[PDB]
Amino acid sequence: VDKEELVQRAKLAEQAERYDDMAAAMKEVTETGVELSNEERNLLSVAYKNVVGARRSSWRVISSIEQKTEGSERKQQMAKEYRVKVEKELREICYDVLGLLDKHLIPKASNPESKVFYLKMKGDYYRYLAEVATGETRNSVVEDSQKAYQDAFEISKAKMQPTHPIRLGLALNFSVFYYEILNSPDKACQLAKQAFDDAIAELDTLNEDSYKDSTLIMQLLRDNLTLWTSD
Amino acid sequence: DKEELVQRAKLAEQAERYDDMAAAMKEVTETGVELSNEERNLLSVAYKNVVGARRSSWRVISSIEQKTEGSERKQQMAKEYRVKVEKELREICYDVLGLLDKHLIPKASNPESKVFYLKMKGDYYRYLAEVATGETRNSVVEDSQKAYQDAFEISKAKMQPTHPIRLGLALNFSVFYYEILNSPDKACQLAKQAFDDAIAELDTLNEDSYKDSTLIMQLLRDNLTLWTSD
Amino acid sequence: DWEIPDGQITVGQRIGSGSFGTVYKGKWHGDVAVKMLNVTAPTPQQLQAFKNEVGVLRKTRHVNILLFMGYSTKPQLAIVTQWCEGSSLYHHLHIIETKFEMIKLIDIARQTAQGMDYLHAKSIIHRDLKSNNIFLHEDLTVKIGDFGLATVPEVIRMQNPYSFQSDVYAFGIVLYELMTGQLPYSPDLSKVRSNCPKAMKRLMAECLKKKRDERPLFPQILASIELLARSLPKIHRSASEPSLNRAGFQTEDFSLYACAS
Amino acid sequence: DWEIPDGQITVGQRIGSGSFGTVYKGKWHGDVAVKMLNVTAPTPQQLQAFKNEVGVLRKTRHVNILLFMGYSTKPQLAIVTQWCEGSSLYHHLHIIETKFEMIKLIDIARQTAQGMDYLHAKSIIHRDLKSNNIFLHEDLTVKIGDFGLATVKSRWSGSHQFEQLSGSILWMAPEVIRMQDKNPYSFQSDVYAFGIVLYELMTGQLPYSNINNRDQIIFMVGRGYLSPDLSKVRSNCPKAMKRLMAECLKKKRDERPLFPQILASIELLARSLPKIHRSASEPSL
Repeated sequence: VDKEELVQRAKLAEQAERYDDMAAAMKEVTETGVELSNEERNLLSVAYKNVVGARRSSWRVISSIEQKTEGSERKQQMAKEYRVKVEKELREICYDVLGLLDKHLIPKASNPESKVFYLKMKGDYYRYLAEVATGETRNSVVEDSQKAYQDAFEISKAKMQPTHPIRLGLALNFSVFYYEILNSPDKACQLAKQAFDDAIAELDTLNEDSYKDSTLIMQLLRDNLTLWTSD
Repeated sequence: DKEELVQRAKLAEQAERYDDMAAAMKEVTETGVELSNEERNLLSVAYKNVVGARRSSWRVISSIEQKTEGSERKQQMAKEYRVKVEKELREICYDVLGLLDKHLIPKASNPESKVFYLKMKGDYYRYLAEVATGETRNSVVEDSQKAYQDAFEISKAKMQPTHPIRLGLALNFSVFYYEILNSPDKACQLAKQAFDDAIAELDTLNEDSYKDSTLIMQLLRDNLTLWTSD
Repeated sequence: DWEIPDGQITVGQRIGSGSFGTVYKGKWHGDVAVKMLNVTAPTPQQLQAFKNEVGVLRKTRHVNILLFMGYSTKPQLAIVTQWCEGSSLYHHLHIIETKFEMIKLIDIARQTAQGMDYLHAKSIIHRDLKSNNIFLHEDLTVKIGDFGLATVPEVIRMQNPYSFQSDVYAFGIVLYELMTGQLPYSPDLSKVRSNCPKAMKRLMAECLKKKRDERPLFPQILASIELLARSLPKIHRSASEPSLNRAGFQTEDFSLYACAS
Repeated sequence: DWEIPDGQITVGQRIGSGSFGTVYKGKWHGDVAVKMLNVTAPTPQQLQAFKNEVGVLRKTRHVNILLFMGYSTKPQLAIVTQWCEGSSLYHHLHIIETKFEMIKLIDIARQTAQGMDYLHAKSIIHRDLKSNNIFLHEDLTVKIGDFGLATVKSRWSGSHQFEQLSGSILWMAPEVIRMQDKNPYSFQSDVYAFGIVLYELMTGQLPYSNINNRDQIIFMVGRGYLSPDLSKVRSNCPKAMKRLMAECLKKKRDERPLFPQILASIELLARSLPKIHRSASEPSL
């Protein structure tokens, strides 16, 4: 079976901890992508979250250093010249991800659970592209994500659980949008508090493993909110 | 040009992207410098991390291929991936090795520094000797000790019996004999001849800075217990 | 001279009540604990029990001893200890039953036999040691505390029936408890340990004996455990000369205890 | 009486012998340290220095101060302190360059104040405070030592100068520049050295950065032309901690606040920020 040999080569490349040679071989199940099941769906998510996750974490350290100008030296343009060298493969590591979504995964997904998953991840890689955008690109890519987030809501408001962790994670994710892109904590506080209270209410009949990870993000909503009420 | 070229990898040091850190350091070495201790230290943190990222994936891939006794397809699925790291791992070291022997070891003049690359010279040979197989294994193992003993002899004509390069050579020397050659009888001989050479020193003075050297000295006594537990 | 004036101790929440007295979670210059006696009518034994008890704790100043801070009797009689940031050892092995590692499970048994050796050097009889007052600050160090009845098989025979050699009959029961994790009731044959030592099987057996005269003295229980430390292996693989910490600072950093230029 | 009889302490490795601190390593009852006299003969200044410092470490029992264990006098005058593993604060700032969170930047700044009042409630002048005499115990709780110039309330026994040769130029009071007949060390003159620590702690920089030597410094400490420029503060300094250090390192020596006040302000910052400045995202499984 051509599928399982393509997932076994990508189920051990994260166990061996080398994601770049998994990201370039986890996308290959989409080329024959009849139906992505959820048990290998998030295998693609863990890959692409960690591949760019090293770069943007490397990106923030370089921006922290370049604005530490020490007055203005005659060398830090090379720090700015090195700064572009991260941004060059920042744009080349995301374009396939959003690129492979709308071509294959979104126009085959029959369940709305998949539809909110793929559209959220569709919206996400503009956000990591929002802070690196820095110009008129900043005021063009974020509305693409905004409607991608806004398309993500209706399939989650109706047609999803009040405590589904993808829906809870979405408003968790989308709360982080508005502050460091659109600069409005009042939208951010008012978006977070609702689903925060909507899921603490009726914690009765859910099993504890769904209660487990959802508390790992509901408490992440608290430490997110307390930064916002402080400013 | 030259000093800013050092600054490129030093910027990448805290940036935690070691691959470009390694590529910047070899590029300044084309000129004949006899590089100082602010630059030659940077390659050891670089190239141990480029190797060690591959090597720590070798140690789990060679584990997980033996962790199953099932289908031969999934078994041969591991062996095709276990060579991709292995073919990667060798090509890193010759970049180091072909650099240092062609110009840098002949430019390694001073015996406070000429001992230092000779430590690193045979050390990557051991890295190949963990993985290289067949008659290729025997042709570097005999080249490891040949690249080790001509450094340990300079440790007799070296300056201080507590100098951390002289310690770290012996810690690299003894770890060879147990792991690769599999000679546990000569294993504890090198550590005892090196630890007790040092603990009898450091009695009059340690005015030279030495907190780096004492953590090497704890490492010597640490791994000796499992070497003696058999 | 550690009399502090009345009206200083912001007292707090009650931690346990029983035969020892009572304990609040105080706060004076950072959070402290206070061994309070709730009574106000001073019984003539506690006219005498209090004045000798602070005569004990006025001298002990060491790491593994729970640091004596202060005392007062003017609004009410109590003493001010330190406030360890952790649970007891009775807590770790019975209540929550936390499994541990053998390279450290005896490295608290170095540090309870370390700290009680400071007691006998000052010639202080503990007389009431159990596991229930062995405290673990930050889970790294081990503090000894709450030794109130402490005067500066004779207990279960009433044959004072206490000496230096009278707590080591109980000190074996401390280190036995680490091995098997269950309190007895001759706890020897149950000693199947993970690393399974022999000297620990010996030194447990060479303290809990019946013949009370031939109990071993204490500084050969520090020295015969520090010897046993170096034969329990620290690492599970060989190591190499690590990625060196070349940073410009390489000396031993003496400047806590002296000046710098 | 903790006069330690000779033979109990077992001296091991040397650590440092520079500016009068001949510190060593011991092994009595767990690892301890020992400071001994350099010369074999104590002069009338050396014996007086030991005969107050054995008393000033008698008087301090608090966790966030350096412990005291004993003193020996038969072979040479030794002082048995504690042995704190870890690293200094000055090494943590400008040598290893550890990027400190602003949460654990004040629990360092609280516990150097919540323990220094125990020197002031027991009325000790920590006469020579620097930013490197603070020390961390396994990087989580702090310990302060170096009582090498520590004095008690000395209105009953007069003292001479015995000063003006130290490395404490970057934390030096203007009263220290004056050197009056009344002793310029005071409780009010102690918070200024606490203040320049807090500037050097919070902004993560070295105090009085633009300085070639001490030629321009000491002219302008007590005159009114050198000042700690706290406006080069860090990116996230909350408004209380931004404001106390304004009135802390005052030039007016009586305007500076009392020490139980400067604990009482920083204990109000309990609810400040639970998490980091980075607002979190969804987790990776």
